[PDB]
Amino acid sequence: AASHSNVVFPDMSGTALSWVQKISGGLGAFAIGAILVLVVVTCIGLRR
Amino acid sequence: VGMSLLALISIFASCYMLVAARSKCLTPYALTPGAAVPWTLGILCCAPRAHA
Repeated sequence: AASHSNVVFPDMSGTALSWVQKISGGLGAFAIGAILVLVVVTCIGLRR
Repeated sequence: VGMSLLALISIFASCYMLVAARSKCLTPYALTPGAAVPWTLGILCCAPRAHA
């Protein structure tokens, strides 16, 4: 029988979740930049 | 209880005194049929969001 406790979920620094972190961070940066663009444009529209 | 009550006094007094500063800075503009100068409005919010 096993000498471990059957824990399978990997670490956040592991290769799989590191790759997922990179991808999610890229998409989040894209969303943040788009939000900033919309905020600037709508504030300029309001200020007129 | 003493420390908490002093903290509440500090925060209420500060927030109230900011409100007083806001009203004093913005008071002359409510006595003329003039513009709100969006440069002032953006930094310093007011009750009229869009009108006047």
